[PDB]
Amino acid sequence: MDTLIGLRGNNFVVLAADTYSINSIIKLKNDDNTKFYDIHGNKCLLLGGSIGDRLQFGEFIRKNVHLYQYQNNTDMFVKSFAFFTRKNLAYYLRRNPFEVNCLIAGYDKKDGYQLYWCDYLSNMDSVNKGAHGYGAYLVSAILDKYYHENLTVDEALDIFKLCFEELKKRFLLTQINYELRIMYDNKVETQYVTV
Amino acid sequence: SYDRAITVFSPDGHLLQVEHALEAVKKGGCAVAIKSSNFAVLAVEKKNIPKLQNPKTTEKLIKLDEHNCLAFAGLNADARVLVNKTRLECQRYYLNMDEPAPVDYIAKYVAKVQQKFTHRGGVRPFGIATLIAGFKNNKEICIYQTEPSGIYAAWKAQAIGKNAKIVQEFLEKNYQENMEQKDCIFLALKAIFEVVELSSKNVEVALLTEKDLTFIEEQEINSMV
Amino acid sequence: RHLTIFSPDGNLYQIEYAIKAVKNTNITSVGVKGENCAVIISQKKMAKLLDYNNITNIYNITDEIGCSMVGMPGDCLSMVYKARSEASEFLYSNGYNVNAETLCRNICDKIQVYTQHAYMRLHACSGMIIGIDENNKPELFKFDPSGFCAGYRACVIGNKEQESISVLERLLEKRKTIDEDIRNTTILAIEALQTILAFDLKASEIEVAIVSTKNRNFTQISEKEIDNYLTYIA
Amino acid sequence: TTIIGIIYDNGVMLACDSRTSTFISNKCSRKINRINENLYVCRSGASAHSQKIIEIIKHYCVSMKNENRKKGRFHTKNKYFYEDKFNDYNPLVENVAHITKKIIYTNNNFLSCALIFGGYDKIKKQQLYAVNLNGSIIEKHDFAVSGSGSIYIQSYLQDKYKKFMTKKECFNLILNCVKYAMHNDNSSGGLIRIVNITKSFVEEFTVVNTQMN
Amino acid sequence: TTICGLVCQNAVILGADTRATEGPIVADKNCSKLHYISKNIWCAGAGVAGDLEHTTLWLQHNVELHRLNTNTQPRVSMCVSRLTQELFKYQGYKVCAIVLGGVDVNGPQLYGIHPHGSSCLLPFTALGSGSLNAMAVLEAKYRDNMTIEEGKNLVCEAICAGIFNDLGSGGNVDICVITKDSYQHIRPYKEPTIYPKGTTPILSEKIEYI
Amino acid sequence: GYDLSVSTFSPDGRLYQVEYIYKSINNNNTALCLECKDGIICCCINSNMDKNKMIKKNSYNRIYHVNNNIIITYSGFDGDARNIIDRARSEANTYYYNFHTNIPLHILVNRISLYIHAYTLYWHMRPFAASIIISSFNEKDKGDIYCIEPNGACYKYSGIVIGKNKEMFKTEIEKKDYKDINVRDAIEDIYKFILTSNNLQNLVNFSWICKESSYEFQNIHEEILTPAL
Amino acid sequence: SIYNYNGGCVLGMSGSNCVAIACDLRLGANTFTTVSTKFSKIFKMNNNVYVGLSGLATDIQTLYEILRYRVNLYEVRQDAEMDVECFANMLSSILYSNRFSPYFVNPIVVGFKLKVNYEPYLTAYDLIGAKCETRDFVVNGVTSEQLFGMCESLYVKDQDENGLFETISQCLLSALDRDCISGWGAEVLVLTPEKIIKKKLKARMD
Amino acid sequence: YSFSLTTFSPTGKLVQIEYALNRVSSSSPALGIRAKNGVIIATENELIEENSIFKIQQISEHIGIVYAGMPGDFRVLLKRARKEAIRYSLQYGSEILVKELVKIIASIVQEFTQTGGVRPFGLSLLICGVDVYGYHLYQIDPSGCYFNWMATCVGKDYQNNMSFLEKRYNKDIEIEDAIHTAILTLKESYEKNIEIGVAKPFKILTQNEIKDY
Amino acid sequence: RYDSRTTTFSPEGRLYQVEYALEAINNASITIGLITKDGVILGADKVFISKLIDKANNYEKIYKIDKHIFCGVAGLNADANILINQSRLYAQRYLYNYNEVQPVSQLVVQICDIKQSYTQYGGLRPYGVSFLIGGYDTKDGYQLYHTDPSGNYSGWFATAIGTNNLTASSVLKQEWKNDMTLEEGLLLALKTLAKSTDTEIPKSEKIELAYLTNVYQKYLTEKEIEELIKL
Repeated sequence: MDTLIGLRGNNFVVLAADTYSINSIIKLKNDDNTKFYDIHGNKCLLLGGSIGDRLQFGEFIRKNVHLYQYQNNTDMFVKSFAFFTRKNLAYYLRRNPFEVNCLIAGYDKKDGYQLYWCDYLSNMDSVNKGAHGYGAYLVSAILDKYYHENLTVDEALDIFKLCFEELKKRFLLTQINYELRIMYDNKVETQYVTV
Repeated sequence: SYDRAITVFSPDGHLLQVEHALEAVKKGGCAVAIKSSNFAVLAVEKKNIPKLQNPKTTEKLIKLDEHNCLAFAGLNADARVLVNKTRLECQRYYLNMDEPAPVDYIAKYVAKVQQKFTHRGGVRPFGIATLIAGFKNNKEICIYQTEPSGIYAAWKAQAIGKNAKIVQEFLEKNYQENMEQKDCIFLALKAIFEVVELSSKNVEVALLTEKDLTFIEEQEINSMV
Repeated sequence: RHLTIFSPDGNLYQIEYAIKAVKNTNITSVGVKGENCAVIISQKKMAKLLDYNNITNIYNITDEIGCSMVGMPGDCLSMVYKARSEASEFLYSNGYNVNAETLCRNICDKIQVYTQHAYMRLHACSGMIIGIDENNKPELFKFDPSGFCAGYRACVIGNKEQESISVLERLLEKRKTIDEDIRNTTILAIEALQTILAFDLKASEIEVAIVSTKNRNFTQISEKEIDNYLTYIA
Repeated sequence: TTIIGIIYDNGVMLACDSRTSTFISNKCSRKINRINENLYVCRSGASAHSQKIIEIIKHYCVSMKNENRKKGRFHTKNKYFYEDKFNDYNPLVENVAHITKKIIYTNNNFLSCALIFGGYDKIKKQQLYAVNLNGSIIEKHDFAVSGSGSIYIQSYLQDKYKKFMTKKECFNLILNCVKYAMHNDNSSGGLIRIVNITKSFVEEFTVVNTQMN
Repeated sequence: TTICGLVCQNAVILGADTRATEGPIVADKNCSKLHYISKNIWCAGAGVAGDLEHTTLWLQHNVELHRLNTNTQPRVSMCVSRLTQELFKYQGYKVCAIVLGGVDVNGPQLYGIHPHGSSCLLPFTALGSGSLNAMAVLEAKYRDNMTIEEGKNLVCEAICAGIFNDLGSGGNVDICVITKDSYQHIRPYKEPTIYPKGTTPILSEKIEYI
Repeated sequence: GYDLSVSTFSPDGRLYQVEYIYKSINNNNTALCLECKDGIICCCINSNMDKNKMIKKNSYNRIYHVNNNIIITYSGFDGDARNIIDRARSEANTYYYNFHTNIPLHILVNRISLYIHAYTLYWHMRPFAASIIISSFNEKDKGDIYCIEPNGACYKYSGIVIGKNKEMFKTEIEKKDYKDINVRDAIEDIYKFILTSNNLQNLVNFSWICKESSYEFQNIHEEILTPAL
Repeated sequence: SIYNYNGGCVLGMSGSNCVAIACDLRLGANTFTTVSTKFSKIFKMNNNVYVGLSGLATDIQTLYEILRYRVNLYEVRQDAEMDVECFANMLSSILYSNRFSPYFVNPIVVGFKLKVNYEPYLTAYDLIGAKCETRDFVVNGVTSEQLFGMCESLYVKDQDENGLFETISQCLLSALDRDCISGWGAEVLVLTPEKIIKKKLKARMD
Repeated sequence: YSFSLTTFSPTGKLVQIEYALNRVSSSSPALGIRAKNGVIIATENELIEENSIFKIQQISEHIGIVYAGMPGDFRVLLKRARKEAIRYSLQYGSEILVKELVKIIASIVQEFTQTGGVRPFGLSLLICGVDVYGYHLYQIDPSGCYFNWMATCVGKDYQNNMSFLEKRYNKDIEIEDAIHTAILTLKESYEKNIEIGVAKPFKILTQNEIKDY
Repeated sequence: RYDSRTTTFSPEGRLYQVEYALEAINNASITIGLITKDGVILGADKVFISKLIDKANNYEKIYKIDKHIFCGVAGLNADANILINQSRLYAQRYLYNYNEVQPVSQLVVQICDIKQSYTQYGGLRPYGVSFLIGGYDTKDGYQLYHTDPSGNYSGWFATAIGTNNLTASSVLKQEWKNDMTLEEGLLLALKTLAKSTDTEIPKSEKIELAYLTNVYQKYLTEKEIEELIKL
């Protein structure tokens, strides 16, 4: 029910997610802020699934990463952030699993603009394009068709707009409100898209 | 001595180990803190052998969280472990309340930790005194000085370390309320320079604002008239 | 010289003091091996109304294995219980009976952990252990408060250390059927104790225990046998 | 399975078959185990449980026998004599049986074994005890039977028993009882092992026989 | 699997087949099932392969440690006691039906240990999926007293019968003769196109010299 | 300076703390046990508290019992003795719990002597200041009496005395063999020894096991003691 | 069925003074969705040791990290390259230590046993470290049956590096073309004592 | 009550290590010699059995041990060394390397130098062994430092014996020559009172073989 | 009274065990470290016990911790080896956690925190060893860190520890330059090791020398120093 989408590149990495806070057969909110968990140092951990597990896991990861970056006085690499998050999510898999679906994103001077897909079972791999939720069934082939390696920011935003229109048209949860993140030009930006 | 009383009362009534920790603080380098309307200035002595020791590695002014900073005097390894504990508690509070830790709370926590270490069994007192500076829940800035004894107190301006009394007197006879950033920096420089020799390399000074703890470049420290 | 730690000379004086404590009890016990048997003879006295039958130094760790402890009585009984526990643990884990050698190894390891640790007092206890191994031959293993085990053809615990070795050497050299072997070993043990103590011994104040291939079980010969052997020697 | 213990004048005879398990896994199994020279025990139920409590009780009996010793001087069949002529230090049958009952009762959530202890000592003379599935002890002053094959010989043994049976007729009775149980029961078979326990000597008989009528 | 043991004049002969199948599919066609515990003690295993292998390794190393400590010949009863106590502690979740054999001061000794922690001294034993065929041949042809060669032939015949009559058992035949003085092991006791260059396409290639 | 710890042997090869415990026990209240023709008798003279006239008459009873047919008495500190007696009761209860039979006397003696000995080893525990008589009588075995010293030793006697003036009681009682004396005829001689070695009525405790108590623990009645006095 | 979630397979083969290890490139999701087509399943331990991990991807990553940790500790302690058989037994022990909470990984170990005579060394395991030391080839994964058939058919003893590459690549591609949950490209990795050759096969992506 | 008995002196010395060094210096002599095709370790009341008093012992099939110092300390350290070698063999499935065992035992020996309530080991050990990286001789002190040697001496009068062996030792020697040099050094420091162990599995030379040499 | 009270302050606000450990390190063999434009150089002195040692493979001063971090020891060897083992454990633990090689400063902080923990908690003596930990990381570059028994560390460009470290530091101050080649760094290390022992011609038989370059660690064989000695 929680849709997440992410798209990599050479000059950008973009994320997008529905802003629906849901309980039972009603929407609590159309401006949910419980999904994006942007970290200091050009990093983001977009989560899906339960609101409680989202809050607990996202805050645990964010405060631990900030603890690292203040103890050592440096920015954490995005590969290190992604694998730290995967290891921490895996540690609780057999004990008390967080039902959270992870898209890690960020920028490094070392490895450029990075994006990592990962699921509640803690199976992770880097990707040029990823999505989570049942909406991932409907917004995956659109990303496959229109993605090329030398995209610009506007072309990626157009691809995301087509994905949102697909989610409105075909997915039974007619999701219309979305919030984005744009990591590009050594700056992080936010946007909101309706329909 | 896994569980033994290192800190105990003397025949007069004092705790000797706390006094010895105070002596260890007195051996430590000099640090100075001055307050202003919405910013603070912390300046601490540096001691580096020329041409061999890395200047950047020694770091007596430390950032604790988004909006707190620390400047210690005493034993360096004790300071490092206490600062790591303080950072851990800052992030623990920000996890358990969803607000950044205010300066008064974390100063009280450091004082409580030092009191606990002067009182539990099989543990040595911390040989360090700290000058934490930061911002409160109501956006007001203040500086808290904490002893090895576990007693804390807020200050408009304060000095710790070797020859702390002289710098305290100089701060007393030269402090004014709501002074500009240049004036505050200059006052901190001429205050900490009353006991350490007049040179640009024997000090590191930083300015704490709501946005971040900026460090003054060595060029700006130079040309102090 | 309070803790079990090194002195500037390099020795540990607590072990020497424990050995002095063992020697101070003035209890003598002689162990002798044979062709297919082993004997321990002990003096049976404290370290009018007292029950003198109850006083013993020999003990039964197992039906096959037996021993004789000399030193402090509480430490002696505690070491006896430790030996019985060790043999029981071996039988439980391995399903077959421990021999004298392995039991002495384990008991001296248990002594060594007290030797190295400052917070543990040393047991003022020396001891001989005898039994028959799986090749149907006897064993005679001796340990002391130092935690050092050694097998002997014959040995003595008591005051007459490095003096009874001479008479034991003479008797073993002089001696050098299962019934005749058992008889000669018992006679040699009794004569050795008599020569060491240098006074005539009454049968009601010594205790002789025998292990052999004919009777695998550790047992103590009655006073009539000891009286017969004492009459035979004289 | 069939395990039987019958008291007779100055003695007690235990008896068992050999078959283990539709597919006969083993056909020469010693169900009567020697806890001590004066004390034997017949096993029934799961073999692993029986073997483990029986070896634990052997360990406990060795410990008890070591602690029972006093200081100072005092005073195809197979036959053995007791090393302890006067029973100065051999543990009593009731002590071993009761610690076995406690062992089986404390772990009765999964233990599923039933035992018949049989022995002799100077206090109670010959003795039989039956430890049941949940860990309940009953002293059977006349006879005890257990196992899947014992149900076919309850009336036979009850009819044929007398108070002060001679050794010969008691041997014939217990042999015929185990034979009838083997004849009627698929779970029991093989050679018959009998252990006769008396004041001084123990005998161990092995018998090969079938049923004809 | 067909693991088999028997006891000959002052010796114990073990034998086994050389098959390991992951369901219908044969994985290893010449596996080894006879395991060394001591110089005078050997075993063979049936059941879960990992539990068998690691229990046998644990038993071998414990026996070697005990041999170094006591400094006497290892005993078969010791291995039986350790194995049964280990197997019952997991309550049958250690699926290991192991035929143990050896020679010690108490003569030859062969035991059949079952996965719940029960043992039985026996004159001969068979275990595995093909256990019943080997048991049939053994009960047919075993006698009270025989030699090394007769027992070797009997074990080979039983394992061959298990090979031919059972689908979970196949390959060659291995045996081990354990005597007091030494052991003697035979692994194969019985034992009953080129593509062109560049045919396979590639997307990328790179060589780095070590 | 080798006597400030129980966990150190002096150069003479001895533990001085044990000897000091012996000195503490020796100058304490007197206790004795004796084995008569068909019973055992135990007596305790609490004469150190003769100055205290406020005590309730016949309430400080140093004699205790285990399983209703073992007497246990002591000389030493009261609390440490109560600790030892509670351990003895616990051991007897555990033995009955395991084996459904009363513990033999000598096994209990060995176990409690081991318990006393365990405190003489470590350097962070006070050794027991108490010497324990533990005794029983049987129709067939007659009387068995054990004295457990503070050093962990345990010795069997046919009569024992400890506490103050133990030499006087020992030499006085070593004049007549009581194995051919009935227990009722021994109370007179024990009272005579107490005189030799007004307040006799209230500062004395007595216990007995013979036929007339059915071989079970009991305190001698006042009407039996008074004609003997 | 846990192996069915992500799919995957690994293959290993030997030749004359050369060995080879091959694998597919896919991270599955819910048994049908393909979320990555570069998820490599072969990892380098040292110069003469390689591991191919197939099963659940999270358990693959944790097992690789644990093995890297222990191998690096062994090498920095001993100051020498770890023997292939030693790493094999270490992996077996690690797998068996988690007997009742297993990692759902079916690994293979492929390497050169040194002596200097560079012998092949191939072995395969299951989730609890059952040894399958095999002399000619080793297989694990959900495509085990097809790979076993292809390798039993096409294997030729004592092949050079080129023939070994063609044989192992044809075996892998033939096995993967008849599997739904394994494919989307293929890595082949040919080891010799002097060099090493990495190749990406041109395979079916569907 | 966990406080370190070994403490730094004002002159920067852990004097308990010096005292244990004095103790092993007072003990009987030990030595080891490494050849191109072997490695040997050797050492120096008429009732004690020579069989039960062997100082030279075996840890593993290609690792042997000897010591100078206290016997009981050596026995516990030998048990620990055997356990560590066995656990390595159980884990990695091959016989332990000499250097790894030496490092583990050195760490264990150093632990007692620092642990509260214990004193250091009063002995010095000599490991001999063979593995794929050749022959190995390693000396471990009471301090816990491990030294790699070509040839060495440990116990009483070790300086003079080291000088003698240094003038006598050559890298290219044989087992015969090495054993002859070892016997010469031992008789200089001093057949019935000589023990030799050579490492092909580790071996103990009997008195007949030592007499022949 | 048997407790020596190792973990307590003095009247002058000092920990006496710590200063005893430092002046014990001063009596140990000499160790030198420096940084050049290509790699970090470390070197040491060997206390001649005998010629009968297996010097061929004997580095009792310099040790490898990981392919990017190595250390040089001054103090008690048995105390140094356990800390080296802990350093290796922490390096592989960081690699297991973050999927990334550790920085040098974090490892230095961890081991110095263990030293501080021994100087503050419990009743145990401190570790009487000092380390010169050299390494490379992408965050900072080439780094050299000096440590103490007190748990207090500092970063350096070139420094010395052990006996006569004042003379070595004086030579380093005189000769060291910010831009130096690998050969120049090795020659300066040889000169400092020579002047520490008051010998103009260093003895190759008792010099250990190693370096790290961006990562690869070279441990100079006993023959390799002889080419540098003649030059």
